[PDB]
Amino acid sequence: PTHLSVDTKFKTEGLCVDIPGIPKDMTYRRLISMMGFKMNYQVNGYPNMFITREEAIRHVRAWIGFDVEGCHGTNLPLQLGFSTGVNLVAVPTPLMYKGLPWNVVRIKIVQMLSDTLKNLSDRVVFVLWAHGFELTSMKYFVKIGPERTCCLCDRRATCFSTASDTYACWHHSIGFDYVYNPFMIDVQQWGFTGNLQSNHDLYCQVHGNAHVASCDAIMTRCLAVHECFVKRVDWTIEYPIIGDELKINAACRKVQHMVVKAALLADKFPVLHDIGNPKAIKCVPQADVEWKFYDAQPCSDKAYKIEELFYSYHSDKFTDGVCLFWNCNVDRYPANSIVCRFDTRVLSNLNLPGCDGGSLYVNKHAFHTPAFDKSAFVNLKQLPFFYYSDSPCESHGIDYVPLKSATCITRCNLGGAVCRHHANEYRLYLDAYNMMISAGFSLWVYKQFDTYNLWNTFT
Ligand SMILES: CN(C)c1ccc(CNn2cnnc2)cc1
Ligand SMILES: [Zn+2]
Ligand SMILES: [Zn+2]
Ligand SMILES: [Zn+2]
Repeated sequence: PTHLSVDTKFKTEGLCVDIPGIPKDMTYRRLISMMGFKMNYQVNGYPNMFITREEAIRHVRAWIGFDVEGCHGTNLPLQLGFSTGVNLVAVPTPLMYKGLPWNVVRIKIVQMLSDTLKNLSDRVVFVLWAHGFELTSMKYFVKIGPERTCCLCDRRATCFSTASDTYACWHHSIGFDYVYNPFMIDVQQWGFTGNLQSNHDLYCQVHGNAHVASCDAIMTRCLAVHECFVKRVDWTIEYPIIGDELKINAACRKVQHMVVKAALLADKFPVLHDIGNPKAIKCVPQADVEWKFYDAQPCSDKAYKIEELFYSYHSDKFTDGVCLFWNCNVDRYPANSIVCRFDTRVLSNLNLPGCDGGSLYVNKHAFHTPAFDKSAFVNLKQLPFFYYSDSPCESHGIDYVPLKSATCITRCNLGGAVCRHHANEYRLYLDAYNMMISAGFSLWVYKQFDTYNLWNTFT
């Protein structure tokens, strides 16, 4: 049991307003045939256009919400809406395009999907709240057949061109007119009462209903993300490497060690309360401090309330020493904190739009993160960049230009001239730091933090 059986039943009640008289008894096999597609008894990697919820979750980067609204059914124009915010009008003869025939609409669909997905996924998954017109419009821009490879590379084929009779992936599809072997899932099969807007609005106030197809496409994908990543969580699902995952993760570990080590040296806290991941390890193993751990899994719905994490009777005195919240999202951080908080607004191939202002951050595992909120940090300040090292000044073992920097906190810089080793380490640390920041992470610290206190740790 890996793929969705074509003989599985499909509930058709949501389809009967656009398609009156539709049989109540229906399989995916008969639905696909009714959509104008012929599977021809083929064992060539594409057993069904539709996929399971488990397969959709594994391919969350490929999700594109899709909706079709009747403008006036082969006689009338159709408004095609996508979760990218695009609306196209197809004439049978928040971006809103005027009515055009299918032969040009399909070229725009291929360009839009290719630009959106080339750096995210090897496929497209159309996320539907199926009412009928969207299923019957697929024959006008989709072609199916055996699984194929790109004509210019080793990636799987996602597009087809009638002009050249060739196949291409999302990276090599310029000028292609058909979406090839797309996947789809109908959210209405999951068991819901009431319409799309009433189910979506139970969990999200950020997406409105301006009565255009793209608004429904956006709400559909949002509801699907809430169901699969907010109310249900699975950290055992692995996602492929598509960008700077390894560098970002290594940079995060370097920055955490640096910041925590310097905070402990500068203010000499007798105790550190490490709140977050139940699998956390001491990020500064040689620090003198009393290290105490408190378990909290990553919150995927609303940020934790500091009153619930800390109160209801542990050192109990979280006010003693310092609190470390490394990706532990809370409503309001205490004044004595060191914080790393992911900024959900960041634009990247790792960060996908999420539910109710939140974002789905996908880096090895998928983490739905509650919306970034500047008021969470009212008791803290932004942590400034700095590099600290007490390691000996010795090169060992890439040409040089001497480093001059007020933020290189080393014995050599205190003594007037940065050594080659600390200049190389400073530049590598600045690169790791910039990588973590640009990935979306933000760093905050207690207001008394001052790197001027680190210079006397060299005596
Ligand atoms: C912030 N913008 C412009 C952005 C980011 C990611 C994606 C891809 N994932 N998606 C979301 N909704 N449909 C597809 C699309 C747009
Ligand atoms: Zn290719
Ligand atoms: Zn929403
Ligand atoms: Zn040095």
